[PDB]
Amino acid sequence: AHKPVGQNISEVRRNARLRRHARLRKKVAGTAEVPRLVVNRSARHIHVQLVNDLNGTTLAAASSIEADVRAIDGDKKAHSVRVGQLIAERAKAAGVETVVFDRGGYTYGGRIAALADAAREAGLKF
Amino acid sequence: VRPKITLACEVCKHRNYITKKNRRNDPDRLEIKKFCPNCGTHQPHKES
Amino acid sequence: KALPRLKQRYREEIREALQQEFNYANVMQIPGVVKVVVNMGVGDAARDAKLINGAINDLALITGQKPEVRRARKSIAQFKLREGMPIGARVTLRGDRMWEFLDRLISIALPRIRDFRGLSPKQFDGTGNYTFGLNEQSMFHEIDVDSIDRPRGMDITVVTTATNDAEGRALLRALGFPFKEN
Amino acid sequence: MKTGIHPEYVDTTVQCGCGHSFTTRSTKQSGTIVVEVCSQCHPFYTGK
Amino acid sequence: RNGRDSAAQRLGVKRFGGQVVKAGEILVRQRGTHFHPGVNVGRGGDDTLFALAPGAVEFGAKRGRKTVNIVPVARP
RNA sequence: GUGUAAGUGCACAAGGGAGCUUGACUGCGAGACGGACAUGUCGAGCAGGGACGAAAGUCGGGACUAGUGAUCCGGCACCUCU
Repeated sequence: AHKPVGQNISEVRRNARLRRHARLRKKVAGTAEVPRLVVNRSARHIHVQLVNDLNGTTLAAASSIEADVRAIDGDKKAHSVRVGQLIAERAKAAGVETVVFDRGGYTYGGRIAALADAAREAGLKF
Repeated sequence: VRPKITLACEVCKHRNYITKKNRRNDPDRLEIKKFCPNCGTHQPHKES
Repeated sequence: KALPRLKQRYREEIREALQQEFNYANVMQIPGVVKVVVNMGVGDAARDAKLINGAINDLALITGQKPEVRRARKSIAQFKLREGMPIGARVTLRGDRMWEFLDRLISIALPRIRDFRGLSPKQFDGTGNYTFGLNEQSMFHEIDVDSIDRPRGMDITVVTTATNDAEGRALLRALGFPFKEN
Repeated sequence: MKTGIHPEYVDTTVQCGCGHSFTTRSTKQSGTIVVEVCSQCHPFYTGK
Repeated sequence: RNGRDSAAQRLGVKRFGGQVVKAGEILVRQRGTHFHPGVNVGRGGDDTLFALAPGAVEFGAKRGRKTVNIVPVARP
């Protein structure tokens, strides 16, 4: 008989993030030659995918889970920068040149801005 | 009232743009920056 | 390397006391306070603005941080209130600031209340949040008696993590709240 | 923290009728605070 | 008192399902957003829906809104 | 609740708040709606020069539909016309 009175802060945060990601998906969509770079950020890791919405696939993906990018002793911003470089030349290997950056409903700053400029300086112009 | 007023350029002073405004909300002479065709750039347009 | 004594007390002995009283299945069902909100609704500020500035100074001196002016969100003719003019100030206290304000209030302000006979423990509402209101502002020594020119009470509310009135009242009593007995 | 929007903080020693020394931050510039009655000496808290 | 009325605005759907259209052709004339723009369909200043690319008009529903789309008919 | 009548819509907000700003632009405009004619309405996109944004991008007034008057005659400013 332990029923919390209201919504947990985790539920509020998840709902707000989903809602304001959907509100930005109104204008942002990915195509075959212009795919959408959607980034998901947690308190411990970051993940990025290259999504072609007209068919619903993922041409390339990168994250902090893999041990290669786990090995860098750098800070979370450094991990994001490495993830950005990894997604950048993985997309290079995928034949994709121009992308659109989907920030996934988070504020454009900190780690997200970090891997955004990391991908930008690696040759992926967007 | 919102009377029709004219905004002239600063350099060549041609009364190009016109619009209405409240003479009591902004009794002072309006200042706005607009595109001037013959000069080809963006300069402020002043009231007359 | 520095903690408010109220926070130390809650973290060390009050948490254990609540745990043994209610036998929570997991260590994060322990009810702890979240924030303390101070309201002073002027109401008469619809006539004169300087009352709002006075309330701003009162809240700034009492809480220690600049309050927020609450606008009138509905226009009512009987109170000759329209949209846009200020009505009341409000301060949200969290963390160390809330702990220190609670300690100061409990140990200083309440005994300074004239003929202070206690606070009724019936003011909780379902989720164990205590809302009580004062009448003046002289109980705090942060604000000087000669400085004031008109009494101004407030509405203190302490929203806690607790789910029931019993747990909230137990937590407040362990915190040192001077409740009556009924 | 907005720098110029809040009052000043200082080590304040709260003095009660019982003579207890209470070093804790507040906004009073006197440094040491003398208070006649508090929870330690109030009849309500002491059961009198 | 009565006797004042406004002229009819001739609103409604101009191109129905299956009709082929050219770029910029007006599809529906509406006051509200009764039909929402879909693929290759824009929205005007007065909520007028117009074709952005040639093809066949195709009426569909998306998330509970009725929408108008343009099917890119196959080149011969 | 949407400035304002009603209707059609808008909670994905077109509703509420904040930052900067003046596109409440210049030359145009494929294709259309409606219509006796004159009126009227929508418009992707191109160029110039800008605003906002990290970017994609949006902006040729306002959620839309009312707030207005043809022709003649005359005033003012500019023109490499006579």
